[PDB]
Amino acid sequence: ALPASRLAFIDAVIAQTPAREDTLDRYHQYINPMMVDFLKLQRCDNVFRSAAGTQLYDDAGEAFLDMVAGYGCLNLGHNPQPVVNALKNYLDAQGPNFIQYISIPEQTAKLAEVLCRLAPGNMGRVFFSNSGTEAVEAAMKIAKASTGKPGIAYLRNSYHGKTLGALSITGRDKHRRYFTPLLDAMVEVPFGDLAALREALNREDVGALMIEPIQGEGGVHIPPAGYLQAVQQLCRETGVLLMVDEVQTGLGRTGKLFACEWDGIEPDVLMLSKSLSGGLIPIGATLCRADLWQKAYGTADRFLVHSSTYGGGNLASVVALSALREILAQDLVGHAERMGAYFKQALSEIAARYPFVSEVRGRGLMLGIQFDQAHTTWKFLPDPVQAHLRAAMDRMEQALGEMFCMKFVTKLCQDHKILTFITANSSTVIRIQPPLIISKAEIDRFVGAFATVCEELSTFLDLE
Amino acid sequence: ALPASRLAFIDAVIAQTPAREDTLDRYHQYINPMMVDFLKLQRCDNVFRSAAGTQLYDDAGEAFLDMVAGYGCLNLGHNPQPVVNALKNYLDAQGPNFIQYISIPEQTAKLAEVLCRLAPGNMGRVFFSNSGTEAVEAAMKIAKASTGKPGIAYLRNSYHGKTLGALSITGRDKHRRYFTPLLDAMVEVPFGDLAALREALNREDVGALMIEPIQGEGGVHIPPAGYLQAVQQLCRETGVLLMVDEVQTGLGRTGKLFACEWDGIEPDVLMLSKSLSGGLIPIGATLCRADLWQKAYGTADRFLVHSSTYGGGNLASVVALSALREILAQDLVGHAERMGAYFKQALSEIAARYPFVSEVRGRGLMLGIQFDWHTTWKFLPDPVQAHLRAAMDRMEQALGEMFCMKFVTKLCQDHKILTFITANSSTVIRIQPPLIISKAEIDRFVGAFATVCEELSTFLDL
Ligand SMILES: *Cc1c(COP(=O)(O)O)cnc(C)c1O
Ligand SMILES: *Cc1c(COP(=O)(O)O)cnc(C)c1O
Ligand SMILES: [Mg+2]
Ligand SMILES: [Mg+2]
Repeated sequence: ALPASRLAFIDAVIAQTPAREDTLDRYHQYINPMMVDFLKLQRCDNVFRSAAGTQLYDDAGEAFLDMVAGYGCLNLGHNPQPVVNALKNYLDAQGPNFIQYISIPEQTAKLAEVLCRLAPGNMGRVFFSNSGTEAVEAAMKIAKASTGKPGIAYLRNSYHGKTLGALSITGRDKHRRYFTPLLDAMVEVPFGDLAALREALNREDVGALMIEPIQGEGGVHIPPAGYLQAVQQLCRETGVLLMVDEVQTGLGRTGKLFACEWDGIEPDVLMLSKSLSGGLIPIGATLCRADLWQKAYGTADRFLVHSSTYGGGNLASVVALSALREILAQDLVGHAERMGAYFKQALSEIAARYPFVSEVRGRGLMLGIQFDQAHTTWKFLPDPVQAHLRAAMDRMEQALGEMFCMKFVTKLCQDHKILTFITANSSTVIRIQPPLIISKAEIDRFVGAFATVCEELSTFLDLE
Repeated sequence: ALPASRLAFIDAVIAQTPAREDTLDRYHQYINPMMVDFLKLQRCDNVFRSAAGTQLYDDAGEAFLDMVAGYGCLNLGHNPQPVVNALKNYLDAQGPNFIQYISIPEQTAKLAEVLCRLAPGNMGRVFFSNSGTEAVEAAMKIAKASTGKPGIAYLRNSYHGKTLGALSITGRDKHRRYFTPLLDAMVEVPFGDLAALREALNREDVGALMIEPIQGEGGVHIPPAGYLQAVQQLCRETGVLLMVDEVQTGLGRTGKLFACEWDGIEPDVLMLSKSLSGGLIPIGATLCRADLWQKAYGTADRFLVHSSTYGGGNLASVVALSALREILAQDLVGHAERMGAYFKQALSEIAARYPFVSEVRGRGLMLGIQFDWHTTWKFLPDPVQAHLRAAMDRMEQALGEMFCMKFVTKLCQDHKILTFITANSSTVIRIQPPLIISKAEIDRFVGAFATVCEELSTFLDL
């Protein structure tokens, strides 16, 4: 009946392989009770015990096919062995890690050289951070410090991260709603609208523009035919920096090492994260022209102005170096294109048999599927009560659209053990974002399950 | 040429085993040439080949003693083997990593329960992020959304990170000046000042206050005798959240598992990072009261509003758990205290022997050391006089920057010891070693510091 010591408590926690229920209890208590209740509600409250390649294994050992791939940080799949080996070996060699501001980091130097030479444009500099949002802040500050102007234009339905800097150029109200006011001088331009973008970019206080090659968390929209290039030229016209967020489209995901390659876009600043981790170690990178970095920070007061405690550690860089390598050795760029074209075709063929399935969009292995579905006593209710009931019912109607889409998510997980999800900005687009190592066998299996699910929901909408 | 394929290029870089001179070049070119040039200057432009414990080693095997410790993320030293083992083992077991938003992560779950058990106050939730600045940023967001008020008070000379949100509450101008304007409704309040504080805390605009238990980049100042406990009760008085950044002071650095302990502070929101990585894997943590989280996020629309791709991955959590375990298992908090007291004393003995060394401050192993033709001019245009005066002065300050820095160079070049100067202040040398430091290592450094102290007195005659 006497209490354990701290250490014994901790020892007993670390060492235990806990029951799934106890893990579910623990999250619920100490992390996010709504998240738990939600997955339980969607009947996808999984506890994964192991992972390899395209598979996640639960606590009973059952396998799941992972089309989320950690929202895009798993291009190489779960636990890729060469990346794993690279990491292990570095540690065995007692390589130094977090020493990048007290000495010159050997491995980070390697990655910087590599990234710049592979990057599009004329990148000469890199700052290393630990995440997407952080890599975005880094670009933001470069824009600010080199131009001296505090403004940045962004496009509606952009997603650039959730730190408040990044949030200020994130074109989606559901994410920004609660944190007003954000930063002044950022400008939302409607998407694909170029005359409007001339207006925004002429503005005295605007130094830069931030775009994504394809908007991801904004429902997988490839820009129109001439847009990105026009944007590029317009930015040259106006003296504005072109800043390209490739945290999501980068590293072979759209069928090119960089999505920029599709339209010959030459950024002034570029942002990488997600899969640069090798799905192992958090990492971000921000590349820019050497001469911009010069205007930003090439002064004795300025050269350490932006810095990061973890950012640029040798370890992460060892990992990334190895991740990149594997993307290249395994022809995953080519696979993404090829398998990507195949998947899209195949899905489209199912989607043009179902009116609720509207469209299949994307490039390489970045895809989304869009759905599209759906007296006196009253006279003498107060107007307030009537207005309130009207509005609820309105908003409910729309939510009924996303509930339909989540119905897909749930059936795939529950009936077919396939993990998919929905994008953060739109809740009406299923993301389809497999690891790039994905097989034809696996693709075809996804195609059939999805046909099964359309075939079932069509019949549920038929008993009405 | 022609040019090499992308693969063979990468493979060549990977395979190469570069000379120290090539790394520098490479870094000069692609990362930060000012930094590289700086280090040549200080004569501390090392490229380290391995590291273990308190030791860093170069191309040739030469040992340096590490008084910087990654700026506080290495309480356990370089490559602590239990932590390295846990990592390797989780990888060998094929543990899933970044699955925290598509499923329920088991290891992360554990870490959150532990941290809540160990945290002071009554912490009931945790959000995992990837760095210090990101955890603050998550503190700021909890504050904004639980209260609905956009403003946060902060203390002058505070340091909370370099992302834009955090920087809006970092009270140091050398860090903000280029990136104005920052976020609105954030009030800087002077440090030590209760009335300035109460004043600010009463604004209708302000929902929270943020503080460090010892200001890190502001010269290692233990706050005055009753201040923190008063702030806590001021925050209660006013219904303003108390938010404590223990990024630097947490995990044994000051001789208590959390520095809050020294003054029985009970935060509403607490931040953690740096040493939580065990020096391996970037990680951040933000803890709050559960009723706070409910207010901020406990709804259908709000429960996923704050999130992170990497944040809350199993791997980092495994590492963090292991490193916690080690701090506890090796009595490292007591060691910091005990070793800390001794180090402080020992440095005190020396500095009373010199007057350019004014003060030695800190608790445990968070320490700092403080330091201390007629007509021609006449007929110069006024602007000219005003520019040469302003410069001449600004140098005045700078001459004392260079004095400290000289001490750093000397420690490095002649004794192979690494130290630095705080990020906000330049006239304070940090002494912030891994908590595994030994009495002997401490003696070696005290001795070195004495040697240098003299050779800058002797040289401070002419
Ligand atoms: C995911 C994402 C980010 C932010 O990444 P985090 O790592 O979550 O910070 C930024 N930009 C884009 C385009 C993204 O997809
Ligand atoms: C270093 C530091 C931060 C920022 O940490 P990063 O991980 O470098 O972002 C925040 N708060 C305090 C008190 C710190 O010392
Ligand atoms: Mg259709
Ligand atoms: Mg003295």
